Amino acid sequence: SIKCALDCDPGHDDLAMIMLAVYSPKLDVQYISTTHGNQTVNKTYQNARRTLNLIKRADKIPVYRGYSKPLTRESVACPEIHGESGLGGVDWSEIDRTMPRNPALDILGYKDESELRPDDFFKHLHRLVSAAEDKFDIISTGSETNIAQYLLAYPEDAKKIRMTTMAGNFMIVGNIMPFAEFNVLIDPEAISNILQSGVDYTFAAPLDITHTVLVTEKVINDIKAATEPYSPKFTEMIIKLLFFFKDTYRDVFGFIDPPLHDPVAAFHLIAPEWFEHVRCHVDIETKGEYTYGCCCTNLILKKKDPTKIVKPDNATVCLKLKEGGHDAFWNQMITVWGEIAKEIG
Amino acid sequence: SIKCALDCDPGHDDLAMIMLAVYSPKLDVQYISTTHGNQTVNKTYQNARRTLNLIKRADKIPVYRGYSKPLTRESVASGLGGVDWSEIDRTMPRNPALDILGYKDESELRPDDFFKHLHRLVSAAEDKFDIISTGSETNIAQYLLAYPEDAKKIRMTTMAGNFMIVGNIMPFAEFNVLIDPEAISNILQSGVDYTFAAPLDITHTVLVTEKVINDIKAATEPYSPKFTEMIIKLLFFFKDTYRDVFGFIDPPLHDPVAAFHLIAPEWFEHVRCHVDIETKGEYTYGCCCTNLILKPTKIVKPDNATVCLKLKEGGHDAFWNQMITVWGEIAKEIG
Amino acid sequence: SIKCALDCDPGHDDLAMIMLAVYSPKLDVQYISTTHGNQTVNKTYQNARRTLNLIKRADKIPVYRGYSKPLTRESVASGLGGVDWSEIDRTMPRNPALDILGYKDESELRPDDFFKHLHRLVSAAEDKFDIISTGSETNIAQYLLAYPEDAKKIRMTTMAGNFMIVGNIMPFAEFNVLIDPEAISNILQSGVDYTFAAPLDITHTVLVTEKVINDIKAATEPYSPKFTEMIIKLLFFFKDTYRDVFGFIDPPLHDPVAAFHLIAPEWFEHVRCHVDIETKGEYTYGCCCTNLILKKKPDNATVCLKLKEGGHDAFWNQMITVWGEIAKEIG
Amino acid sequence: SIKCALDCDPGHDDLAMIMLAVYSPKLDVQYISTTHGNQTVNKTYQNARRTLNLIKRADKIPVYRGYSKPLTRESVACPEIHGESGLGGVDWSEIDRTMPRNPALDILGYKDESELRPDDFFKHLHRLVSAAEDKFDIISTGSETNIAQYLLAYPEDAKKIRMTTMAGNFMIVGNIMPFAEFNVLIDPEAISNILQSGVDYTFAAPLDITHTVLVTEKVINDIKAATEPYSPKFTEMIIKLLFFFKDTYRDVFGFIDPPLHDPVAAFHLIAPEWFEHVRCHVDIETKGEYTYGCCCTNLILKKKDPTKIVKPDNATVCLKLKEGGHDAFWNQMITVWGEIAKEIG
Ligand SMILES: OC[C@H]1O[C@H](O)[C@H](O)[C@@H]1O
Ligand SMILES: OC[C@H]1O[C@H](O)[C@H](O)[C@@H]1O
Ligand SMILES: OC[C@H]1O[C@H](O)[C@H](O)[C@@H]1O
Ligand SMILES: OC[C@H]1O[C@H](O)[C@H](O)[C@@H]1O
Ligand SMILES: [Ca+2]
Ligand SMILES: [Ca+2]
Ligand SMILES: [Ca+2]
Ligand SMILES: [Ca+2]
Repeated sequence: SIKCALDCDPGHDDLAMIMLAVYSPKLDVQYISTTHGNQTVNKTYQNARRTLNLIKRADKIPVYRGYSKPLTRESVACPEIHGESGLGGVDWSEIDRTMPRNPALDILGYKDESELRPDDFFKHLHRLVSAAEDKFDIISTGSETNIAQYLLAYPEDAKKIRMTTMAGNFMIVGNIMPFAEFNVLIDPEAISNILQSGVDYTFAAPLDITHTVLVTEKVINDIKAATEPYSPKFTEMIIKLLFFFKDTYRDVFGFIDPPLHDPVAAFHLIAPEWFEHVRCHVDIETKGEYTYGCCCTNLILKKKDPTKIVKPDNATVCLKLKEGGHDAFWNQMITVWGEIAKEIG
Repeated sequence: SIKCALDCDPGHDDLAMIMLAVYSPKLDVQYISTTHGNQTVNKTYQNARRTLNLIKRADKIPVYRGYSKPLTRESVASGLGGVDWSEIDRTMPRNPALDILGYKDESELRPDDFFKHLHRLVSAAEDKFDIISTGSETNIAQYLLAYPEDAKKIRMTTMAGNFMIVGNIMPFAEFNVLIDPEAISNILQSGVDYTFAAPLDITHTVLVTEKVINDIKAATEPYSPKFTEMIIKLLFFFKDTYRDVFGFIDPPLHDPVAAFHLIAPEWFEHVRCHVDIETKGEYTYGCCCTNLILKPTKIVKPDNATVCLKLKEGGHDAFWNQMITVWGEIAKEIG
Repeated sequence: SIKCALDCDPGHDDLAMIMLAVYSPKLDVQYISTTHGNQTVNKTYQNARRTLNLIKRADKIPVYRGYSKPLTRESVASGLGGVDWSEIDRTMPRNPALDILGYKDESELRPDDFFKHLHRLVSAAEDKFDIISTGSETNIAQYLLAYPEDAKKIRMTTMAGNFMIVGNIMPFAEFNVLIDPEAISNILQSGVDYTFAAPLDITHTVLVTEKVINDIKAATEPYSPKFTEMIIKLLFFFKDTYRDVFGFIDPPLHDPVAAFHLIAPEWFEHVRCHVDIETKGEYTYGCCCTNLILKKKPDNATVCLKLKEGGHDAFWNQMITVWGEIAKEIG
Repeated sequence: SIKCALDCDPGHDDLAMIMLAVYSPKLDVQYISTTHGNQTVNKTYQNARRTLNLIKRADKIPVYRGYSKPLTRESVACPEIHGESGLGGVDWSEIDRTMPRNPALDILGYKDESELRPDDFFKHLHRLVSAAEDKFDIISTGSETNIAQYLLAYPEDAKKIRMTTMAGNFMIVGNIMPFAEFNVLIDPEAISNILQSGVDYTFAAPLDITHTVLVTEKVINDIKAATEPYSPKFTEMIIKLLFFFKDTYRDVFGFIDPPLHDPVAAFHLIAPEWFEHVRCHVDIETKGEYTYGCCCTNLILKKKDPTKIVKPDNATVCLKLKEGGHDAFWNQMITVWGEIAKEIG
C-alpha cells in the first residue's frame, strides 16, 4: 500500500479523484490539502470535506485548508465550469449538517475551524517526508501553490518528494487560455519553482490524456449499474454532479462528453503501467503576456538532434495511455463508485 | 483577374505557391519580394528567380530582394534541396526589376526597392491591393512603417500561425510568426485587412499522399519527365524529418494554400476574431492567441483578422486539382 | 513605548539597527526575524543572535530564522566580518523563541515559525502593528500570503529602494528590493501601510565621517574600549569596496535610519504616492518607479526622500547614545 | 573639416544643435534627417527647415523627412516641453512664407514635398558611408528609429558608421520616465538594434552631462551681447525660444534653468577632448514595463570584479565634461549665435 497525500481544488473531477484515491486499497491517503483554483480555498476545503462525508470518511481523513491565492498573481476561479460553490449539481444541506469534526483539528490542537491556517499541513507533511524510505507521494490536481509554499519553507525535502499531477498540455492546445491549462496558468511560478527544486515530478494527466478520458453514455450507465443496486441516493448524487459538469463543458468548450481529468493522476500512482512516459526538460512560461502557464518542452530537440540537449531533464511527461489504459482506468473508477455505494446503502 | 504580389522565402513550399499564383489565370502577379527564413534573403531571392526561370517566367515577373533579418530579433539562417540548379542559374534572364530600378546588376538591389512599386499598386487599387505572404512578414511590416497610410488599402492573405493545434518549430508557435512576431503584431494593429488563410490547422491536413504523387505524375510525366522528377524530389526533400520529428506519414504542403485562398476563397471556413501575437513570452513568442476554444460582460478587444481553421467539404480536392493542373501546364511549357 | 518587530539580514547595518531599536526606550522589540541576503538566512539568524548577545539581550528577545530564498527567484548568497565572534558564540544564551515554540534546539527552527507570534501581535494592536524591515522582504510577503486579512493591520517601515538617485548593486535598483521584487510588489498591493523610510536617497547622506567616528569613541571608549574597537571595525569593514566601487569617501549606514523613522518620524520629509515595482524588466527588476520627477493609479506607499533640517544630527545623537549605553552595559 | 549628417527631432535644443553644427567650421553637414519624438516627424521636418531658413541655409542643406513611429511601439511626443508645434515661443509665419525649395527634392528628383518618403535619406547616406575613409559621422539627438531602419536596409554599413548621440542617463535618474531618458524610451528597440549592429556608438550627451549644461541668466546675457549688435530680430527669436523652453522645464520638472541637451552631442564631434569617456557594455531595457529605455551598464562589475567580465564593450559613455568643458561649450555655441546674427543683420 502506498502512503500519499492529495492536494486539490474540488471541483467535480477532484471529487472523483478523492473517491478513487481514498477507496483504492493500493493507496493510503494521509490527508487532503485544498488550494485555490476551481474556487476560493475556503470552498475547496468545504468541498473536500463534503466529498469525504458523502463517502463515510469525513471523520477519518484530515483535511487542511491551504493558500488562498498564487505566489505572485491574483486568484482566478472557474465557476463557469464548476458553479459558484465549486460542486454544482446537487443540494449539499444534508452532507453539511451531518459533517463530523475534521480530524485535522485533533492533529493541530485546534478547538475549531476558525484556527485553520494555510501552513497547517506543513508539519504533517514533513513528518511523512522524513519517514519515507525513498520519496513521499503527493497527488496534485489543482493549483500547485501549496507545494511551492511548502518547498519554500522546507527546501531540503524537495529531493524526497514525488509529485504526480494533473496539469498542463503539451501536444494539444490549452483550455482556459489558448495554449495553457488552468492548473498551470493560475500559478505558473509555483510549478516553475517546483520543477527547479529537485522534486521528482510527473505530468501524469495533461489534457493530452485527460481529453480522451471522457464521461460518455457508456460510462454513465456503467456507473448506474455499479451503484443503483446498493445506493440510489449515491447514484443520484454522483450522476447529477457528472451531468452538471457535462453541461458546462458543453456550453463553455463545446465538448459533448466532459473529461474527467483529476482521477487520472491518482490512477497513475495506483497503476503507472498504463501510461506512456518520457523524461524531458519542461519550461513553464511566466513572462508571456498571453501564454503564461504554457508547458514548453525540449521533446522536439531530442527527436531532431538528440545529442545536443542543453538543458537537463526535470520532469516525466505522460502524453498517452498505453493500450488498455482507458479501460483499466474506468474499471478502477467504477469499482470504487460501486464500493462507495455499498458502504452508503 | 486579381492583381497581387507574393512575399515569400522559397523554400520548397513557396516554390509551389509561386507556381500556382503565377500560372493561375485567376491571379495577375505584379512582382515577387523575398524575405529571410531558414535561408538568407539572398538565397530566397535566388530561389524565387530559379522558380520563375524553370516555369518560363523569369523574364516577365520582377523579383525584389528584401530584408535580411527581423525587426528586433536575430535571424535563424541552398533552400531548395533535391535538385541540381546549374542549368537554371546559367540560363537565367535579366531580372525585370533591375530595368524598373535603373540598376546595372543585382548587387545594387536594396531591401526597400519594392516600396515604390507596391505604393503605385496600392494607390491604383479600387479597394485593396492583394499581397500573399508565406515567409517571415518583416518586409510588409517595414513597408507599413515607411507607408502607414497604405495599410487601410492592403489585403494580406497569409500562410502563418496555428490556432487550435500546436506549432511546429516551437511548441505553440509556427515558424513564419515566431521568426518575427513583432512584424505580424505591427501588421495586425496597422489597419491591414488580414487573413490567416493557411495556418497549420489547415496545412497539416494538406498532405502529399501516394494519391497526390500519382496525380502529379499523370499530369506531368507525359509532357516533361525531367519536371516530374524535379517536383517530386522538392516535395519529398524534408520527408524523413517531417516523419521522425513531427509524426506525419506524408509531409504537408503549406504555402500554396494561401494562394489558393485568393484564387478560390469559397473552399475555406472563415471567422473574424481578435488575434494577439505573443512578443514578451520567452518560450512562446509567435503564438497566435485568441478565444477560439471558448464558446460574458467581458470587454471584447475588437476583431483584427480573419482566421481560416478548416477547408470546407471538397476543399482538399479543389486545392489539389488546381495545384496539379498548374503543374501540368508548367510541364507542357517546359517539355 | 511602541511595540514592534524587526525583519533584517545582518549584515553590519542591520546590526546597528537592532542596537538602536532594542536599546531605544521609545521602541519595544517583540522579536527579530532574519531573512536571506548576501548571506544565507542561517548566518543572518546567527548574526542577529550575536548582535543581541553582545548587547546583553540574547536572553530577552526571541529570534526567528525565516525564508532562505526569494518567492520566485534564486538567492544571491560570516556576514559580520571585521571581528572575532568566538566569545559571543560560546556564551550565547538559549533563544527564547525555542521556549515559545516547544523546540529542544535550533535545528528545529522553521521559516514560518514567526507567523503565530506576529498574528497575535497584529490582533492585539489597537490600530496597526509596526514591523521594521531592512533586508529582503520575503518573510513579510510569505506572512501576508498565509495571513492576507492582517495586511490592513500591519505598518511597515523599511530600508529599501531608490527614487531620485540611481541604485547600488544594479544600475537603477537597490539590493533589498531587487533580491526579491515580487515580495515588495505583493506587499504594496496587499493593504499594508508602507513607508520607504530610508531609501538610498536618504541613506547615501548618512555617512560615517571622521566626526562620527570620534563621537562614537567619546561615547564608548570610557566604558568599553573593546566595544569601541568592535563597532568601528564593523562600520568600516566594507569601506574599501564602498570607495572603489561606489565612490564614497565615507561609507553609508543604511538600516538604522528605518528604526530612526519609528523612533522619531518628525525628522523626515514624507510624500504619499503610487510605487510600481519592476518585476518584468531584465536589467531593471527591483526599480521603484513613481512620477516623483514630474511636477505636473491610487497611492500605495509613503516615500521619504530627505531628512528635515537637523535630521542628520538627530539621527547620530540617537545612534551614538545607544552605542554609549551598550558600552556601559558591556564594560 | 568633418563631413557628417544630423538626425534630430526639433525641438528647441535640436534647433540649437543644428545652428552649432551647420555654422561650426569644424563640421560639414551633408543633410538633416528628422524623426518622431518631440513631435510628429512632419512637424520636426518643418522645424528643421524653419531652423535652416532663420540661419540663411534652408536652400543649402537637404532635409529628409524620416519615420513617423518607432520600430514596434506607438509614438510619444513631448508638447509638455516643446509645445504642440515642437518649437513654441515664436511666430514662424515669416520663416514659413519665405521658405526656399528643399534641395533634398533636387537630389531625389521630386517635383514637390508630397513625394517625400521616410526612406528617402537612405541612398544619400549610403553614398556618404561608401565614400568615408574610415567611418561616416552621424549626430543623433532624437529617437534613433531612422538609423535603426537604415541599418535594417543596409546592415553591411554599420561597421562604417560612427554615431554621436544625445540619449540616455547612467548615474542619475531619467526625465519623462523615472529611470529613462526620452530619446531612448520612445524607441529602445532602435538603440538596442544599433548597439548590436557593429556601429561605433558614443553616448556623448546623457542627462548626466546635459543636466549640467544649463541656460542661466549669465548665458542669456552673453547671447544678447553676442547677437543684439548685429541682429535684434534674431536676438528676439532665439531668446523667446529659450524662454519658452525654460518655462516648461520649470513647470514640468522644477528646473530653474533648462538644460540645452542636444548641442552637446554636436560639440562632441567638434571637440571630443572636452569629454570624459569610458568603454563599457550597455544593455537597453526593452522588456521592462515601467523601465524600458533604461541604459544599464557593466561599469559596476568592472569596478567590483574586473577580470570576470562576460559581455564585450559596445559603446563609449561620456559621464562628465572635462575641466573647462562647460566654458569651451558655451564659447562655441555663443560664437555661432554671434556669426548667425551677423549673416542675418
Ligand atoms: O484543466 C483541468 C483542471 O481544471 C479543471 O477545472 C479541473 O479541476 C482540473 O483539475
Ligand atoms: O511553417 C510552415 C512554413 O515554414 C516552412 O519552412 C514553409 O516555408 C512554410 O512557409
Ligand atoms: O542596499 C542597502 C542594504 O544592503 C546592505 O547590504 C545593507 O544591509 C542594507 O540593508
Ligand atoms: O531627453 C532629452 C531629449 O528630449 C528632449 O526633448 C530634447 O530634445 C533631447 O533631445
Ligand atoms: Ca482540480
Ligand atoms: Ca515559406
Ligand atoms: Ca540589511
Ligand atoms: Ca531632440
